[PDB]
Amino acid sequence: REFTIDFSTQQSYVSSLNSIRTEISTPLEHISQGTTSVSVINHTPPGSYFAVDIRGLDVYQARFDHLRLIIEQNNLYVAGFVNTATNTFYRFSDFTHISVPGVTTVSMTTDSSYTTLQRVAALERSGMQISRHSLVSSYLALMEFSGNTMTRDASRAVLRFVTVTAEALRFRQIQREFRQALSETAPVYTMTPGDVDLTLNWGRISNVLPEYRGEDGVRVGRISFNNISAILGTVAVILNCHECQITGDRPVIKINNTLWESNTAAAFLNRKSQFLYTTGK
Amino acid sequence: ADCAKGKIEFSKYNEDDTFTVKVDGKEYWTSRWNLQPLLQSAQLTGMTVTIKSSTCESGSGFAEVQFNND
Amino acid sequence: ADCAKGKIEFSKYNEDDTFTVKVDGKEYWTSRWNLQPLLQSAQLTGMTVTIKSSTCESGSGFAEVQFNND
Amino acid sequence: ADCAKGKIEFSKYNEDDTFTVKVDGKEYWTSRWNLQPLLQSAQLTGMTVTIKSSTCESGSGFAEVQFNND
Amino acid sequence: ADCAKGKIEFSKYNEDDTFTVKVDGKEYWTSRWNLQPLLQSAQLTGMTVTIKSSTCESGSGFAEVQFNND
Amino acid sequence: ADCAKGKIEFSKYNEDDTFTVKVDGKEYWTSRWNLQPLLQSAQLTGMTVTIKSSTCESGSGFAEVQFNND
Ligand code: NA
Ligand code: NA
Ligand code: NA
Ligand code: NA
Ligand code: NA
Repeated sequence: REFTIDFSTQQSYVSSLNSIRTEISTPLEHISQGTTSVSVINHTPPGSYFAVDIRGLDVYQARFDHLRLIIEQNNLYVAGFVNTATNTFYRFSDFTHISVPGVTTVSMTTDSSYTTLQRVAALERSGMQISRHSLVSSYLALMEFSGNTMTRDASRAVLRFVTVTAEALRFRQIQREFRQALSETAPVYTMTPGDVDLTLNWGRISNVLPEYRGEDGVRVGRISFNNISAILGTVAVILNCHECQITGDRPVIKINNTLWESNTAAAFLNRKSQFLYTTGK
Repeated sequence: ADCAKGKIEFSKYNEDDTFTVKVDGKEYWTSRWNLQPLLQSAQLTGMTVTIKSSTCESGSGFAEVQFNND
Repeated sequence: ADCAKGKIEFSKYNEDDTFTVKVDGKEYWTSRWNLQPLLQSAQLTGMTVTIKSSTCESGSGFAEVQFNND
Repeated sequence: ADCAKGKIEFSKYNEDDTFTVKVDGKEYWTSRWNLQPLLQSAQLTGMTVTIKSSTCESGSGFAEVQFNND
Repeated sequence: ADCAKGKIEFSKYNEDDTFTVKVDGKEYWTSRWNLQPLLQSAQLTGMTVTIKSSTCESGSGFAEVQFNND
Repeated sequence: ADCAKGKIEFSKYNEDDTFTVKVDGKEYWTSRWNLQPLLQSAQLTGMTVTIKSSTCESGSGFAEVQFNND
């Protein structure tokens, strides 16, 4: 499947993300209001991907329209990008299982991880700015990119695009914060530590939310949701956990009417007597 | 003997550094410090604990306890 | 006496290795190291704690505390 | 030898301060104090552990255990 | 003085037996072992910690820290 | 040197009381007692840890480790 993510306006952008979500995921029965929900990605074979045509970087203009992201559908990772003018798919090294028919595939030495991209980009996501202008710059960098090894600028472009596409698809919080940059005032979106943390906890969040049954709160590692609007305002799409599991097999523990990721509670309840701990050096 | 089996109703760190837990309506205390986090963790996670001891009268000491997620 | 009952509003490790918790608007500190992680776990999980001491003036010490779940 | 690999079915703090876990239907005890909370947290989250010991019969002791991500 | 306030960005135990945490873009360390589990638990649960010291210089030691859930 | 940076694939309490983690396909042990619960908490929560040591071959010891939130 191919979808467009149109950055022309906040409306076009959110519309685009919502359309993608509806097609690739199904709302959780217990975390759904109207047509805004936390949805679980529908099962698809590994290797299944959907293409995202980037549009609207120059509001409503058919300009800067040769970039397509290839997104692995089951986990929403950006497997690579396609320059549709040259018909070339630059694929990350960890996505050799993704095959795009009809294009020249350039298998890269660079893997898709943020650890790598941030390193090559010499750009940390925490504090990373994204604006319409830097997405255009990002687009130009990707279109100028050629090679089997990502460059700094191409990595910066991918960090920005993954954030506003795949991460926004996962997190309504990021969709909300980033979309402000698309307004006529063209402010700058600055990725926050909290935004980064969400992205880093997506699998954990994914394993927990399906168990939610209206508890007074949800705690997953550093992430806390105090009510359903916090959940809905933050998370839009989660992995189908039916990277969901880190260790163990118990998704959650309800403690004082708060649904905790069990691993989180286990991680602060595994301390022995403090006096013995500190003195036993 | 199995003094009590159930969820911990409350726990309490005492001034003499022992630790009390109320299980199935009876209070027991233990002077074993490492049982403090073990018992508090059981209480927080809703584990069923089985307090075991030579004697089992409420307000009695114990140093054997089984923990079950259920 | 029951000095304060409620959720831990903040906890604080002090330079003298004591540990302070604020419960129901009052601060109490304890020099019992064992209580540090137990109070933090209680704070993290929203346990209702009851600070017990013969002196309940905010700022005073305690070494007895009950932990209750909802 | 790797005696038992699986989730902890129950854990038990013993009167002699050793700590027992039941894994793959067999009980094993350890006197390693540090393993108590580590085994209990593994237990609470369903973490697979591998009990390693010289003897694998239920009732054997162990001083080595691997916490797996299975 | 409140030196830094924020979630813990990373923590690190150093060969010289100091435990560093990075809070609000600044690194501070403590050699109080009591604070290691407290700080790491704060880190993994996303508590807001307030590093307090008379010494707020970057890379300095601290032994006072407030923990808040947020 | 940064020997390995990644999630803990397994941890193991060793017979000599040291504690081993497998990170990036290599095993590292530490005799630092403070690190045991911390490393297990990192494993439980999938924290990326960075093992730093003067030798990086599997089987090397370490006494320095960073706990990150990725
Ligand atoms: Na739409
Ligand atoms: Na759907
Ligand atoms: Na879990
Ligand atoms: Na007794
Ligand atoms: Na007092």
